[PDB]
Amino acid sequence: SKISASRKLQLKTLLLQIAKQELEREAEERRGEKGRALSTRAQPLELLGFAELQDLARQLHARVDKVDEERYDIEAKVTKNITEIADLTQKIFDLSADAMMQALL
Amino acid sequence: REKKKILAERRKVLAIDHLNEDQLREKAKELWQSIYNLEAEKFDLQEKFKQQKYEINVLRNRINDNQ
Amino acid sequence: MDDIYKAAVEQLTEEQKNEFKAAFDIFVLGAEDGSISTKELGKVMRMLGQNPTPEELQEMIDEVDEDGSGTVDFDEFLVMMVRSMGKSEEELSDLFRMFDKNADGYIDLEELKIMLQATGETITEDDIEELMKDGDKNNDGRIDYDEFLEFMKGVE
Ligand SMILES: [Ca+2]
Ligand SMILES: [Ca+2]
Ligand SMILES: [Ca+2]
Repeated sequence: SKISASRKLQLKTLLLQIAKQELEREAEERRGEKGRALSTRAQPLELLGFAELQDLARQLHARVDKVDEERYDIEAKVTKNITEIADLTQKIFDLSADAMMQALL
Repeated sequence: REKKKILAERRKVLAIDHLNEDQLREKAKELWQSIYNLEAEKFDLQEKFKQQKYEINVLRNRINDNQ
Repeated sequence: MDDIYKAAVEQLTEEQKNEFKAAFDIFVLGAEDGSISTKELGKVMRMLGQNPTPEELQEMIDEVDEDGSGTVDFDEFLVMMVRSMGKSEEELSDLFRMFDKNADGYIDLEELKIMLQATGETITEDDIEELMKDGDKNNDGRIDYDEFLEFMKGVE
């Protein structure tokens, strides 16, 4: 080999060493992406007039029934993906020293 | 005039259209908390959906090449 | 999983290679070719609180027999020693996506070179060469998911 296997192993270890860091960096990006997507989709509450304060609480109640349906539809898509992933993965799978050194020396 | 439509919209009336202004204060709060928590579940369910399309595509490449 | 043992063999302290050579010279006391056959590996195994069969004995000789002479010499003995001194597949899959930047499902040479430069260590023309032809075990200029698993065996 053109290089030592000790360097070859040292380079492989540094490749995963940063690939992990890019993954945690990716999680921090996704954490910020979520908070931004939540300040847009869930504009926080702030106050009212006892009469026309209610028609917003009525509007919130109708929102929950729609949000959870949108949450169900994307969930059932993730659920069907789990079925295919496990199905696809099923298809492809088919295709002592220290105790001696002391008892010697 | 639908039977299941009239009954659906009544869920608001039975839960909101009847009581206090001081309870409506601390009831409209928990109604937003439920949306925010469901909007958070929807974000994470969307993100997992993106990763599965990559997971599935990589599998479609492996199943083909290994044949 | 092979060239991870030669690295451990290369980084053996010359004070460790001395103890192994000393224990190896007791091992082979009374062997014609001065090497560990089945008699030598037999005695020290049954007297080590074990009792392997004559067939099962050879598969430990042949596991590190890069000579084929049915006898573990000292250099093969060091590999035999380091074999008894990694990364989960589920975790290596999550990292396989970080290499595949264009998200096509393979690791071409350009994606490997970008990761190598991002290591901060000085990369050479020969580091890039040997690494790619080590991972790409059918010479298609890319490393599919199944090879990347074989590529990262036991890597910390
Ligand atoms: Ca030999
Ligand atoms: Ca790629
Ligand atoms: Ca390949």
